[PDB]
Amino acid sequence: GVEIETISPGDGRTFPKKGQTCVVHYTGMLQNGKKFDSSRDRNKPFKFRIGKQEVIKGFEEGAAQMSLGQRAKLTCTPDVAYGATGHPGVIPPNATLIFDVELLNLE
Amino acid sequence: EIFIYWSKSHNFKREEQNFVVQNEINNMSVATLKKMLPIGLNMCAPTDQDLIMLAKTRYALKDTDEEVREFLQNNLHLQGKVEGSPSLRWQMALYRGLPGREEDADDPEKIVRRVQEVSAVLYHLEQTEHPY
Amino acid sequence: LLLQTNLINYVTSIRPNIFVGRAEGSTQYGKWYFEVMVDEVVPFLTAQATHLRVGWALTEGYSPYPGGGEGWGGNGVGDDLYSYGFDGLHLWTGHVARPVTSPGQHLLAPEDVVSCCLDLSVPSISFRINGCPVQGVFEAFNLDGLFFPVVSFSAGVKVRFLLGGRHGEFKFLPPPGYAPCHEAVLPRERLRLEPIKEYRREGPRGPHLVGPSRCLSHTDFVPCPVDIVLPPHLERIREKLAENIHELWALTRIEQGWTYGPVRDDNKRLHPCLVNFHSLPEPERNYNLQMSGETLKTLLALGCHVGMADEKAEDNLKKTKLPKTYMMSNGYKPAPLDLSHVRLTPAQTTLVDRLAENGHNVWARDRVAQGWSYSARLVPYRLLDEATKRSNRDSLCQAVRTLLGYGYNIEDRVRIFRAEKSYTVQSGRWYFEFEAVTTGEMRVGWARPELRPDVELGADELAYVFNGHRGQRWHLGSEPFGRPWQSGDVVGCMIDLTENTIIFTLNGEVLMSDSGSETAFREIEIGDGFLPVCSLGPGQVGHLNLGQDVSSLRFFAICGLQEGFEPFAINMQRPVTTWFSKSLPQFEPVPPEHPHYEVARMDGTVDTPPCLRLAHRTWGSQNSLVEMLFLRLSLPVQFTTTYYYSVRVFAGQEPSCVWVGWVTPDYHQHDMNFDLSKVRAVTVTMGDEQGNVHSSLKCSNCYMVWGGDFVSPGQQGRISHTDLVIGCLVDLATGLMTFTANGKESNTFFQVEPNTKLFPAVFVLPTHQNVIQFMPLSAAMFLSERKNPAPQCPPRLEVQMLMPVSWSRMPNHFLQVERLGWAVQCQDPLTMMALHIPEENRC
Repeated sequence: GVEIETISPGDGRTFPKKGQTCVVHYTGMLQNGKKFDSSRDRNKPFKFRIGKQEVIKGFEEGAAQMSLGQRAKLTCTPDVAYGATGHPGVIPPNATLIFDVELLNLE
Repeated sequence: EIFIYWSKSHNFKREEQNFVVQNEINNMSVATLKKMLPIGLNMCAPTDQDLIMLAKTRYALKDTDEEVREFLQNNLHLQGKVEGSPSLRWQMALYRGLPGREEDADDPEKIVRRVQEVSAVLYHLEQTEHPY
Repeated sequence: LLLQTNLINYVTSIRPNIFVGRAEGSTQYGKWYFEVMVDEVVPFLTAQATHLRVGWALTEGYSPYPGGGEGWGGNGVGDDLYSYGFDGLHLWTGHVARPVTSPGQHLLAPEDVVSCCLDLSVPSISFRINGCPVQGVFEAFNLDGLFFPVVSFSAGVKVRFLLGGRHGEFKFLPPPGYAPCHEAVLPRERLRLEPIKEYRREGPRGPHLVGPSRCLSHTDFVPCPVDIVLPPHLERIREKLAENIHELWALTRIEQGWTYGPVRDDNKRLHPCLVNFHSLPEPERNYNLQMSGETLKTLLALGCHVGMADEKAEDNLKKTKLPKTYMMSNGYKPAPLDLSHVRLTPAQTTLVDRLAENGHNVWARDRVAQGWSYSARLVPYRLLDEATKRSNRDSLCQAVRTLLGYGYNIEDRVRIFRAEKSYTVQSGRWYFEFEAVTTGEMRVGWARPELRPDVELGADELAYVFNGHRGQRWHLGSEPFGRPWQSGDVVGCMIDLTENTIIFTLNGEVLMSDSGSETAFREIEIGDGFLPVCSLGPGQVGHLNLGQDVSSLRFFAICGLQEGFEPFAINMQRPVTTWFSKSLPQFEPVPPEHPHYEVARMDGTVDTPPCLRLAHRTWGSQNSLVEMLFLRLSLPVQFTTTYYYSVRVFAGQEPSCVWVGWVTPDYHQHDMNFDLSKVRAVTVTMGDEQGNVHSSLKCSNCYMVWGGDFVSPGQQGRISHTDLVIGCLVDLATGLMTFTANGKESNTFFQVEPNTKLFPAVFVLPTHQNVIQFMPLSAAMFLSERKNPAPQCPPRLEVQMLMPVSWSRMPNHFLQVERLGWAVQCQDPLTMMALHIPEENRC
């Protein structure tokens, strides 16, 4: 269901592997909508790790199919993602999501 | 022209017969020239009122607004009055007069002549209220 | 429903002064090649995704109006139909960015290049990633305009184009048969960057706001000659005319040193025509005969009355003196007549200039039009070149003189500038100072705050101004006052609300009227305070200063400094916003106060739906241009849900009003011009199980059917505004992915469809969608009466008209920004914050 469309700077080899803290300076976007989040404004590029069910698994499956230094535009299916009711007050249901991502992964 | 031409206006103050004298000569040729003479003079003669543009002479001329005589004017020069507020004195008065001051008025004589011109402007405003 | 926000970087673009299009005639090969070189390190700025893309524009983009646009921000390019754009996986037009494939799908990295292969025959455009081809193109688009070199760009980027002329270091070849700037590029000018709609520039002392510029020959790029019975006396005198001009070119030959011999040769520099007009060879006799006749063929279409006038200058014919050094081996002496005295006038020398332009245009006809001389050419004779213009003029200037020696006697809008309302002034004595750079049409004064745009300055009560272009004033029309301007020309402008007076001053002296009245606008009522104002016609410049500092005032030593009149922005720490006038036609609701456009919320009865009926003062009022009327509620399709738009007059009609299958928030709308009838109406109806708009009418043709959110053309025609089509491809161009997109007015021409000649009523039936009814239109916008299948008309609905112009605000700040192909800089950042309506979809 997850489908990547990568702008490919970076090495394109070092995938973020398990037991590792991947750090993405990201920003979201909605399907024919507008923004709802950005690490860029807050100046804390989202230091989290993989396989822990912290983020939704659409973002994790995107995190698996990437590398260091690259740049992708990550579609996100609602049943994979929040969308059966959505994050209330912030996201409605059936939310098909989009994410810009730029990262280093110090493991 | 700042030092002089005001005695002409003082002669124009009294002697309404002189206002008649203007009429025969004009219709021989009424917003007469006689009252309308010093207009450029009133523009440029009171450049160096005081500190060139300061207009403490404004308050002084406010003091002279009683048809005050010459001895009264000399007494009022003996009195003295000025202000240095941070209001619109700054840009118009001080920050254009002292930059404009090629030779700034620094004497009681300058304030004396300034308030004499202020009494002259009081008589001129009396004459202008006569015209309008 | 509500007001969202975020921060956006100030979008910008640039343009070299190069203009290429299509017309029935001269085109200058219509095929040109692009090279550019980038050096940036900023794919992401501080804030957001940095922006760069490239394309073309047909002199109607005007996306520079830096602020808001239809999307979020008044963004760069490929954000309309009159301009295109591209940055790697893209087909930009109208904030529609559907992507394409190419080798190496990566975007505008530094040390990267591109070209642009412009075709116009079957008009199609592609580009080329640095060396590799793009498998996706634009094609099937309009051409009423010249197509520019454009790059839209955001902050912190440096870049350089390369030209071909002098330092175009072309890595890359042109595409097949393409032109890097040889034939005629700035043929009466030079090369320079020229960012479009640049209504301001960074000035030396104060910033030089400017007005628009005339469209530089989108059409009229082709010149034209003048397209016959010669009188017999002209046929007679033609021999004398031919002989005199032959003597004259014998002079210009031998002044170089071109004597006569019967052989043509270069080193001895002969020219074997140097004989009498009759001794010349027979084809060359016909040639000189035809020139001596065709000067008259140019002269006949002038409303003259020709004839041997006097026969008194004929015997007065005196021949000028020429010594034997000008006698030559021919024996045919050049012997021109002496015309020291023969002066016609200053006027009909312009007739000779018209003949010269016709000469250059028949040159175009011979060489370029039918010949198409594939080698080094000329250009449109209206603006081809000053030198050949004057040469071709003075060549024939002597023909009319020689005849008179023979006695043959013969004979798009204004930009407006205002401060905002917060700085409105009510009392006291105030001064500001405008400076006039040009001396064309511009007008300056004080004015009321509610200056409606779309009207000339001073045409109503809301202004009191001076027009020193002509030495006029202006108040509900022109009136005469004061001398006019020349260039430079500091004009001071003053006002005294204590006494209801107006004071213009011109370089340190009070202006006067015909009556000797001291700038008479007397007994001006106070009103709503007052506001300074300026304006500028096309090709007009002049900056000013509001007394933000007193030293910057050029004069201010005459009329106010001793006399109470005050600098306007005296006690501030910041300038005024300086609101200005628009050009784009945004929709706006119906003012109920209108003279001859009046509506009626028709309440639905049992046997009818509700409706909206227009009313017009069918009288001497203005039955003006075709006013496109729009509604309030939008309709984004899901993601489809119709799979098409389809129309029925009273039955199945020309179908396939274009399907799109995305959001595409559309609005119902329609062309309409007044027939001096009531006017066509707007109903709302379910057919039986599907919504059908029904625009009832009686009168005549008024072209209704749906139009998108991005609709903004003024007038000039109900049809022929949409042009942009998908051209996606694959590696072998096998991509069968296309669709005739950009349905700005995906609607019915309608005048050809019914009713050749009659006057019954007429209705139309578009498609809504098909849903679970087992219906209306109103249900599918308010989303609460969605299941509610009846038709309604809530008060949120209010119909619109595009005005041509409204007002808008100047930002208080602007961007910062050049050789070896005219490089360009950008280092400093800038941004703002922005609102945006979702129902309207504009920022």
